[PDB]
Amino acid sequence: LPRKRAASIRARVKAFPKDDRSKPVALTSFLGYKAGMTTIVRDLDRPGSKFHKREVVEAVTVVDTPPVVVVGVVGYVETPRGLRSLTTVWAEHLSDEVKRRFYKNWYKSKKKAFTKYSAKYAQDGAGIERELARIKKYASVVRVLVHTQIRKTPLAQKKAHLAEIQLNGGSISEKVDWAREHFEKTVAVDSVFEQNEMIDAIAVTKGHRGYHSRTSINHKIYRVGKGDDEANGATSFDRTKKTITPMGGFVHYGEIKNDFIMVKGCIPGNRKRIVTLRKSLYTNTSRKALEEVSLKWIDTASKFGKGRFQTPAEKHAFMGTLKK
Amino acid sequence: DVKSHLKLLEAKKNKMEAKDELEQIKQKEKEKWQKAMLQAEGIKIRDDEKLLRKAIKRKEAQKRKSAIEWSERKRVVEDTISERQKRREENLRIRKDN
Amino acid sequence: PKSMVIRVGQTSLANHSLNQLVKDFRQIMQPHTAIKLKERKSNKLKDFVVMCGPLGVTHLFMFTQSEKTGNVSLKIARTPQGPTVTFQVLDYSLGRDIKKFLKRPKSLNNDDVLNPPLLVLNGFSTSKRSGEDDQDVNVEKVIVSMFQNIFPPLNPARTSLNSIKRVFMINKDRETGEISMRHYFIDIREVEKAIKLTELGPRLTLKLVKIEEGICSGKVLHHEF
RNA sequence: UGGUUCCUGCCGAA
RNA sequence: CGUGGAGGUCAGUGACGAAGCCUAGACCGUAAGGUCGGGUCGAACGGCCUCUAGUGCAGAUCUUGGUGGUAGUAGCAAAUUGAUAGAAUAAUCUAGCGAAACCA
RNA sequence: UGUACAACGGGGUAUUGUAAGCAGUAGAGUAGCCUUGUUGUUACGAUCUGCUGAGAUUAAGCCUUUGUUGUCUGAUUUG
Repeated sequence: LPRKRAASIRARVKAFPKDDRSKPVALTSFLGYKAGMTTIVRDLDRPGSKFHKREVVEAVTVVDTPPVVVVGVVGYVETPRGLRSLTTVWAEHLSDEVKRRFYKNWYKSKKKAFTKYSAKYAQDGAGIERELARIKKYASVVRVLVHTQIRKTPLAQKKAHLAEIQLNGGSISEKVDWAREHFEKTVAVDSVFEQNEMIDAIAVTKGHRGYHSRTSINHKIYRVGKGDDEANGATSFDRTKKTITPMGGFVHYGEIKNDFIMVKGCIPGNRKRIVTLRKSLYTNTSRKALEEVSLKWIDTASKFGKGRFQTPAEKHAFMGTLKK
Repeated sequence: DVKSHLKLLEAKKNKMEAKDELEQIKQKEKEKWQKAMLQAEGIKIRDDEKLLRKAIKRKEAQKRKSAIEWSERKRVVEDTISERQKRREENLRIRKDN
Repeated sequence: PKSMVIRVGQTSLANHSLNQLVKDFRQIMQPHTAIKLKERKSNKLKDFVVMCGPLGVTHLFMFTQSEKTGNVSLKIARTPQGPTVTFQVLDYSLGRDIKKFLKRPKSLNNDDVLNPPLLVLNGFSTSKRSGEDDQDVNVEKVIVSMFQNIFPPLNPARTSLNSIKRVFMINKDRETGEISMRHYFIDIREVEKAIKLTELGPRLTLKLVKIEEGICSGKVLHHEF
């Protein structure tokens, strides 16, 4: 392949997994921001391997997961020339993150982005509800418009990212009504992704050669960590009350007070990068897919140097008191 | 021109060698203070024995390069004119054979 | 009329205190001499600035401390061939210490004071003889030319008097043998005048040492000890 | 060896 | 058919414009060509019957002159009190000057 | 003109390995002083001990900031 640079730093999802209309209406991908890498102790459950029922130490990558919010939908009708959106539907109240995304000079603009669109709910909704019933009627496939809570993130960019997600639940009408309830509300990955899920990662890699869109597939999610948990770094074996945040935090990133996904292996791109987490394009059954992993211990030490503790309470407990 | 700077350099050195040694020391003091003032002021003072000669040597070497190149280009022009005359002679000899 | 600031030597680049002086001199000078994004200087390069610098800069500044004695030195240079002037420091002051000694609302931070500073010579020279040594008078006149020619030349009726913000003064008493460079940010009292001053950055005092060639240690032109 | 200066009509080979 | 000159003739034309030039102006000739309009122009020139010839060109790598591209190119003594300047430290750019080879 | 930005400051994390300076009976010994010692003690004494994981660095591409301080603007283009 000719190595030309990426178009956008938010990499495109060129293909989505297959629509099952017998499952409830649910998302198919997510956009998070990778914090960094650490090392996880767990037990291997692999008969046929000599390392069966044996402690393995594994490199993982953790992506910060702010809860994503839906602000619009887009229905595509089939043409003999390809997919084409007949329209897009927006919600009324959109944040300055998203109105910032449309603008290049937000700091001096009069911020006039979706003003007259807000007059479209000043009415009963007749044009808007006509459009919703149109996307019920036409537009065989449905994509939803989502953006992240980037202010809840140590990113210096206050401008959140918008993306489309193909909605592979059932019933296009129930899909657009589902999105209609889910306008301006939130969706966490706990209703979308789960433990042991084989996911694919779509991300622009590290420029220096580089800065190319890459899709690395078949990565087992190891932890769907909740933001309210203070035992994010804990296990049933590791009974410390500690977070997933490293000692000193993630290097050049900040922290994760939000939800997070800890996934096996490595991933294209660097830290501070927008990464799409897509579920698998097929039902992998490789027994590397079916594995219900069970963690044991989480490294949360410093990568800012050769770390030697996990909690600072452990640090004071070993070092005792100081002169300071 | 560097020729003129070398002329002024030799004129300054002859004026210094003409005068008395105490006047020489005092004029060297005057020239070092005024020269430091003009240099730190911003006037690039360019008067050296070796450097002005080496600038002349570089200019002479460049002109020698130019002479070699132009002489060679004239030789190649004469070569091409001779070869085209040879071509036309051969065409005339073929047409004399026909 | 651009300018440089570098600390020369292992002892200089070893000192974190002298880095503060480097930062503050970078904050004092004009936008044309704003060397900024040259904070990270290298261990490898040692008098390597003279090869790439005079493509686009003049008037280099050197910091050096002797390995034997606990004294650190300023040198003032030209990137074309000229003189250098060697100075010992006196009473090095941290600008953050001037913060904590006296709190003043400073405009070093904002980009509104992205403007060149001005020239005040507090009796640095005497055109009169005043003594038996006229070479000292020549020293005074040459260094006057230095400070008026490091900064951009100001034929004053051409100059726009809107930008005043940075001002700079060199205090020379003849009996002390001491030159002191203290600069202030200006404030305007609009009375048709009256002008306030506030301290901004490093306050110093120097001592004349020697005059060499603009290439450092090239030709020692004047001794003063 | 190469070149060898206006038109039209008529006759016109090897 | 056209050109220079010569004899005769048209008591030919001509400063109220000859000759020459131009003419996205008209006309007559099969053509060689000729006639007129208009514009420019300033001093000579034509038709007819004859005579006479240094009398008709696209070429001859023809002669001479003029002008192209090459090309702002090569390149900077290529021709031009002493020498292309300016900047890069007194070790690439701008500025200035500026070819030839060759060319159904 | 704002959880706004920035210079400081603070806290966190990591690096190096006990800073300067104070005290000593610790110090192989040499003189010195008598109260010639059953550690009698006073001077020099590389070093050692306590103050002391002390002191120094810490983002220049680490993290955070209810603390301080200042800031917010011109040139061009389009129906």
